[PDB]
Amino acid sequence: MELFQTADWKKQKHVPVIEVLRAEGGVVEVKVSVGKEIPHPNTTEHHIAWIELVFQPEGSKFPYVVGRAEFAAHGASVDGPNTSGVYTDPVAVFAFKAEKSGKLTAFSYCNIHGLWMGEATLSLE
Amino acid sequence: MELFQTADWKKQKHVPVIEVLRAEGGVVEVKVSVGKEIPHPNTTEHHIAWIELVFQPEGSKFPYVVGRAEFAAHGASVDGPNTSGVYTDPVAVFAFKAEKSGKLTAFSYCNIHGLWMGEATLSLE
Amino acid sequence: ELFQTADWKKQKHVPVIEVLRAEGGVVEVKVSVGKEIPHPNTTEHHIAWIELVFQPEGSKFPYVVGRAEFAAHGASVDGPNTSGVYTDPVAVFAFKAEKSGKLTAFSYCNIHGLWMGEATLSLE
Amino acid sequence: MELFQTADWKKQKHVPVIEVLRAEGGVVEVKVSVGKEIPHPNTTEHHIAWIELVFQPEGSKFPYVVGRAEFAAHGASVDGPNTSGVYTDPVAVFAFKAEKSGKLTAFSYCNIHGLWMGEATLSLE
Ligand SMILES: [Fe+3]
Ligand SMILES: [Fe+3]
Ligand SMILES: [Fe+3]
Ligand SMILES: [Fe+3]
Repeated sequence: MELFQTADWKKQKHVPVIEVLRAEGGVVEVKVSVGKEIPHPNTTEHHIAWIELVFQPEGSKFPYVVGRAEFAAHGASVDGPNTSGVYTDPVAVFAFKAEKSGKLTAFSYCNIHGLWMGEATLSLE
Repeated sequence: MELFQTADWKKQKHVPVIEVLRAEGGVVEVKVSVGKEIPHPNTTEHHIAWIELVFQPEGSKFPYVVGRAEFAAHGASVDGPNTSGVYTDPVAVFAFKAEKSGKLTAFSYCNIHGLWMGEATLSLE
Repeated sequence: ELFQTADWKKQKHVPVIEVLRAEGGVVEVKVSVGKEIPHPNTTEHHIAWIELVFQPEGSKFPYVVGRAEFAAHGASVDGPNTSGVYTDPVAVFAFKAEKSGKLTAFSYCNIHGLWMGEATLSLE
Repeated sequence: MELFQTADWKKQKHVPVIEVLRAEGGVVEVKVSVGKEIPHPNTTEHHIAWIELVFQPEGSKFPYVVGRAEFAAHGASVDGPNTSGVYTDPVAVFAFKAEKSGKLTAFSYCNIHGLWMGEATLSLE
């Protein structure tokens, strides 16, 4: 009974996609988004709420949470749902220092379609 | 008396700095960071824990939280403080649909130096 | 100012701070929005979070104690207000304090902006 | 494997413990804590950062996040680690409405001992 669903991100729009933008000299930038190939809805009633990034350096006994991004605006206003003109898209950039290569894991949440995860390898050298 | 401290970011390394990077297809990309000009420490004992971004479109009576970024790694491990080699930089990028100009406000928190605020204008026309 | 501190005629948004206990520095604080008169909780209108800050009397800086997010507002694949799961905007923060001082709570309504409440923590 | 470690909370104090305080007239209150019977340390260098509660109603294909509590103070101050006098206990109370019984899952995080989970049944009637 696994809560964190996984799939091919080219076929399933809910999967968080991890992209290593740079990993030069211990300086790391990692972009994570939901709906890269197929866009996910972002309305007052249906949206991605957050992405969390976890990094486990090779040989490390435990993983470390790198950070978490909340996407809080989804068009709600006093004029009703989907009227504010403000919608936060589910994409986040995490910049961090690291001394070793390791494993990246991302988790994301859709308010109606449950929890999701994805993985990538971080190579420094 | 205010909880939220403000200052010249050229002199003070705590003020969150707001940078509007791009605006295409109805989406705006806003980078927020602490320590852009003068790096704030990131140790187990002393670090920026999060940044939160708020946007109030012109003509809107209320502001909207766009999002929040937590910076969760600060070097802690079973081997002691500042030993994990993983340190999350206090920088975030928020992408959000916006249709109007208005005011951006960013809040940030240092675990020992209290709460901070920065402001900028989003100009769409 | 972004942080509103006074309620309207019919709608209460100001976070209410209650010190449940405080013996020997072992402290429990309940923060709520709309405990007497409920604030709406729908997909379209809800309190999203409460954050509690504490500044001990001698401290130059305040500390965040904690933050509670209220994440369920009834949305499901069957549509809004069909999940039957709705998180009330109430939190209990338990913490150690060695000194008296000032409590500040912040909260956010997704359509009614940002709010601030204040109370004193007295240990003796 | 899985990033979320589990165990008998009586033997492993990292495991989040779910206590259903009430579950009567649609009205549910649930206490979740780490270190219920055996306290987990709370120091600047080593502490529980957050707990997240998840609920999946019987017959619901997807789980829902009920809420998330962050425990942000760990004694840090301008005078050094473990000097502030302010430490947030990793205990949270989630009050929520439910229409059906189901499965509660809690997630928690220790800054040095990785990610943890616990489970409990919610019976309404
Ligand atoms: Fe979805
Ligand atoms: Fe600082
Ligand atoms: Fe409201
Ligand atoms: Fe631990």
